Amino acid sequence: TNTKGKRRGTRYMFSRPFRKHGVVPLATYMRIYKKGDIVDIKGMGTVQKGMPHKCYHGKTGRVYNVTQHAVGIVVNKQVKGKILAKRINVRIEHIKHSKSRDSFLKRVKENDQKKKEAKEKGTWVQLKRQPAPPREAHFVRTNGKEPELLEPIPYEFMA
Amino acid sequence: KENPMRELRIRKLCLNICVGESGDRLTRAAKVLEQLTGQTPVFSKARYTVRSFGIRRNEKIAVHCTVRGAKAEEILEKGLKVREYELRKNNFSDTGNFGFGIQEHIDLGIKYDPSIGIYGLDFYVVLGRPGFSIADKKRRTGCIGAKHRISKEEAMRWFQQKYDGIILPG
Amino acid sequence: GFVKVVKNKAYFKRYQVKFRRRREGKTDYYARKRLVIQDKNKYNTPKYRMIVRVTNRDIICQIAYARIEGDMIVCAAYAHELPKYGVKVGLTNYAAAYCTGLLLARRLLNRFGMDKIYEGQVEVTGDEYNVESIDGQPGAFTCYLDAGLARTTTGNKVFGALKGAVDGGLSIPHSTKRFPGYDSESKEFNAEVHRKHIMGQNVADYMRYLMEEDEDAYKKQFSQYIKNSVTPDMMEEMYKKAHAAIRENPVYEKKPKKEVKKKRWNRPKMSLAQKKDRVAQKKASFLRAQERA
Amino acid sequence: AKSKNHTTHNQSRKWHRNGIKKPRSQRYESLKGVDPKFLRNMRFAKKHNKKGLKKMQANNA
Amino acid sequence: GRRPARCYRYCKNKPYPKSRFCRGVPDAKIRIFDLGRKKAKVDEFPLGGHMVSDEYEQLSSEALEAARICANKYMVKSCGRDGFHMRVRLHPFHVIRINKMLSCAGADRLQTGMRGAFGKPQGTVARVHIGQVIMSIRTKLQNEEHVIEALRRAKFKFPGRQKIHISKKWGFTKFNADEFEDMVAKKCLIPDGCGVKYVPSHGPLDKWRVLHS
RNA sequence: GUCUACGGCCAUACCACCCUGAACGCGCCCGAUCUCGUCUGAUCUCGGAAGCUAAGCAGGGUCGGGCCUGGUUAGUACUUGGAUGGGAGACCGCCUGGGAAUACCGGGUGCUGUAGGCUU
RNA sequence: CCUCCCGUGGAGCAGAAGGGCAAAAGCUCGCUUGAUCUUGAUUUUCAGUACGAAUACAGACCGUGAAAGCGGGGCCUCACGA
RNA sequence: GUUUUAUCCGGUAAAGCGAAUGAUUAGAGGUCUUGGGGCCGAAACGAUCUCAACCUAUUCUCAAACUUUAAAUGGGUAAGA
RNA sequence: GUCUCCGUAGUGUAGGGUAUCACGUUCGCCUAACACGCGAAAGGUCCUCGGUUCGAAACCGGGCGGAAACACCA
Ligand SMILES: [Mg+2]
Ligand SMILES: [Mg+2]
Ligand SMILES: [Mg+2]
Ligand SMILES: [Mg+2]
Ligand SMILES: [Mg+2]
Ligand SMILES: [Mg+2]
Ligand SMILES: [Mg+2]
Ligand SMILES: [Mg+2]
Ligand SMILES: [Mg+2]
Ligand SMILES: [Mg+2]
Ligand SMILES: [Mg+2]
Ligand SMILES: [Mg+2]
Repeated sequence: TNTKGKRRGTRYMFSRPFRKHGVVPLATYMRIYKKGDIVDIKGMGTVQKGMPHKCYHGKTGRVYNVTQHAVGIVVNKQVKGKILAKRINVRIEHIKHSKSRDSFLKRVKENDQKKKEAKEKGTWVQLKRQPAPPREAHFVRTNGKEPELLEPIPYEFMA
Repeated sequence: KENPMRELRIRKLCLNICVGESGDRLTRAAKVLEQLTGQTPVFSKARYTVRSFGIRRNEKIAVHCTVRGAKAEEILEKGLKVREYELRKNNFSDTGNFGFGIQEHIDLGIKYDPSIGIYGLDFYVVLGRPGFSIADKKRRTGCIGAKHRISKEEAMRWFQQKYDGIILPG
Repeated sequence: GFVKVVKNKAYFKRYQVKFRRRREGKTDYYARKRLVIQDKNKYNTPKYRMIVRVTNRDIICQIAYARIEGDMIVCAAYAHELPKYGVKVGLTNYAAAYCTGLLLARRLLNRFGMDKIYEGQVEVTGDEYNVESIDGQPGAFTCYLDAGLARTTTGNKVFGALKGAVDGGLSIPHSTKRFPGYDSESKEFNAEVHRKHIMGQNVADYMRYLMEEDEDAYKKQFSQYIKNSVTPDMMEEMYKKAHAAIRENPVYEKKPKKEVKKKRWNRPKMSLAQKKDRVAQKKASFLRAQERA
Repeated sequence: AKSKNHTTHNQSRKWHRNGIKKPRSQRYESLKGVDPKFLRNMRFAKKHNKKGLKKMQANNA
Repeated sequence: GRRPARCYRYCKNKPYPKSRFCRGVPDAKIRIFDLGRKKAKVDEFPLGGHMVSDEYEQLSSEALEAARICANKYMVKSCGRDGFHMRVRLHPFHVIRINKMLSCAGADRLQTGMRGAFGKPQGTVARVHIGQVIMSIRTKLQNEEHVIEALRRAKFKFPGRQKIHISKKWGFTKFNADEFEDMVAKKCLIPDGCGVKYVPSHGPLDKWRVLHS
């Protein structure tokens, strides 16, 4: 009984944030997108051309094609019990770079720097990041102060 | 003591004749305004259609023309001569500009013509200071500021010192 | 007050300000988006625009390309540096706009090292001219005009600056419809009255026209023209040798000034302690005034 | 007469019985959907890669 | 012709206000929410007693009207007509519907049963939560037992369980009775009508110097 | 220490009123022969340089409104998972993790890129 | 009818509603026919079939503007047929 | 059919209405009007008493087709030859 | 209950750009008088509300009523 409209249910999804209507800031147009880099699809509603479908809002894909105003993105979409890599053309207003990829490339560069430096200076260093370890043993000083005694408060109806 | 850039002056005078209907009467009123000002006026259409006044939407109802400068000063002088240099206290708006009405256009300079009616008209002079054009300019427009504005008291004072007139308390 | 206060608390709570330069009335962002944004398949290729801004006493010509952190200006020319050579009075007119556009073009070409090639149209005439890139040589510099909020009717000084630049050798796409020689009736470009405007002959005609009717009006209008004796007969030769000087030396040298004491001409922002003390003093004084009664 | 209209009950279990496999990420994606102007220039570059082979091997050596 | 309140006791549906979608709603049974000397100043009636629901349920507008009438009659009888002020703190904003069936010996007469069963607006009820105040009575400090008895009598007009609580606030204000006097003394509070205006120590000093003057 | 041109983020930048502004500048300002537009040289376009910082503009101020950021609200509301927990129910308590928002009370009131000036 | 001031849009954008929009996408003018000729790719429903609708390109021929550009119908979500 | 570490996405629960849009209770303070009027005001309501409307600051109660703010659970991507 | 239609001077009725006809009512004639007849006039939020429209009695929705037709097989 649901309609199959392209923008059904996008009332808040494609709406602008509070007090952020009007002219689109130009740094979004000034961003550079190469083939192979990772972008997040958002889909602002001020620009009605090149809009992604509502199923790609919030998804992340890889750029494979660059045109004058849009990019081609390979983004995974789950349909029933299969995931297929859809290719969508999205204008650059509706995308932004992925800071997850940015941080990963930064970490790779920093790890390569550490490898070179540590091979230069001999001593082995850890590069694989570990999960949070159990807390080590330590001493807690009282500083000559008795810890405060806490008791539950009596009940009373307030309002 | 007083900065010369604060001196009041007439910006525009804005003559208006609101003939009820269109046609020959409106054309004659336009001729009246053109002869009075040495300057072509423009026609104003009705915004809405009302049956009480018998006018239709987009029908040319009135005629008007804005006059600036020395010509505005002379025309205001003639109008105040007809008014005998007296104005009511309520003739001045709170934004610092005022106006009045003349019942017959032939008592100020213009002589009667048989092909010309007995049209009355509205004078509405707008006062200003040097620098009010920043609200109207295209690039880097802005407001004039509180001290640079003109009050009703300032307009009445300017009328009294320039046109040595009488402000009736009515 | 019997009308609802429109600018109440909720009005300011929901008010969304425009961009700072839009509020200042300096930038048309609708035109800027179309003017500075490069195609995405051109990547980091710069898009150059020639900004022309005619001021009450100056003309500013700049060449800039947009970046995320702000516009990057590669070359700037001003009408106030014209008195360095040739013309010194009667700036901010069409002839000075041509001169400063030509100076910008020559200076940019000299910085990029393209002077022997792309000499431009040295012999000035009002006719249309478009530089063509020479094969086996670096391509002609291509930029687009940025007129800002100026009304682009026929005879605008921004188009005077554009004509100066394209005669200097910059490849700016344009048409002659906005040059002063264009006749809006016959849709034909004269290209001679345009050269008269470039050489400032309209101003010379105004000078000699005022001389023969009202000498004191001529003095009042061209008061600073009288100083150093700039005359209508020599105006055209002055502009020609100004163009020649521009072509001969377009390089800008900066003026040094460092022996300046650090003096502050603005009141600093008051501190929280000072504001609190001021409030306390005002309260104490008011209570004192009451107890005096 | 009447009957059930729609459900997704048991559908997730059916989906996960053989696993919900992601698309096989494999090197050298196809050039389908790429800008034709860019593709034809890419083809020209690939075609003319042959020349400059002597310079390339001289640099390598 | 009204159904028993047990058919609409519980908050089973989403809130269904009278709006541009729900049209044709009959007017609620309760139209007056404030009774007694409503114009009494703040210091006149220092004692406040609330009646607080212990159940998440729906109270009908007729039930609110009946409880208000009962409490008003007892308060007028005991404390006099000008010795109290009552405020009902529940408004019947939730429309309850009815799927009307024909009460005749026939199902062939286009009864349709459960087909198209969405109902017509029957009435309005107020949704109350645990800990929410239903009625409030402010009066003199010596009428505490009369307030408790009036609220106890009003409890019998409602389905669920209710508690009677003598609040620590001064009257109908939100400020504690012990701090109220010295707050008014130091002019943190300014009386007006039945309420007090809180005057914070920020804003223009003109508002500060119109006070202390 | 500031300004101008072009900006990026787009109120810590806005709004109201008041005070101050050296030098450049930006302006207000003067005029309509030419270019160009008007009912009107008011706007736009053009040619200027007598006067003025009155206004715009810049800086500062306001127990200012707003905005931004904190505290409180509050481990409250709500919530993942659990029980052969309680209760006639309505609902509620506990275990296991997560965890808000008003009112109220503080602090702050643009940062900065490119190019070019002024400031002994 | 004429004038000034305030006015974050509380108007308008053909229609239902929702989103979007202020030197806009609204209003008024000027010039026009990109509502044209073509091949593929893609999104939406989806079985990843079709129709319909839509997005990004590419090749012509044009319109407009000083130009950057924008335009292959209607600001977007419907208005249709082996 | 999992967690962790980064990084986006969202508008439900809650909350809010002295914040927009709708709904809504009661007082308080002001001063214009085709509010009623008002007792002795026609005489310039010589007067100013009340009730309206209006405005201002507050106040009670709400929203599936309201919202500034905004969870838990959740969805995408990345964690290299 | 479902579906359809109607609402206009006092009465019965016609009919997107200042509401018709007939009877009724008022006034003056004719007659000794009434009636008939003759000459004039007045009389209607077009049921209520909202919307489209420059403009609504009309066009479109909601409500007040009124009027028909269905309301079967067990
Ligand atoms: Mg433009
Ligand atoms: Mg069954
Ligand atoms: Mg089935
Ligand atoms: Mg029974
Ligand atoms: Mg239900
Ligand atoms: Mg503040
Ligand atoms: Mg818990
Ligand atoms: Mg094409
Ligand atoms: Mg479109
Ligand atoms: Mg939703
Ligand atoms: Mg809720
Ligand atoms: Mg509200």
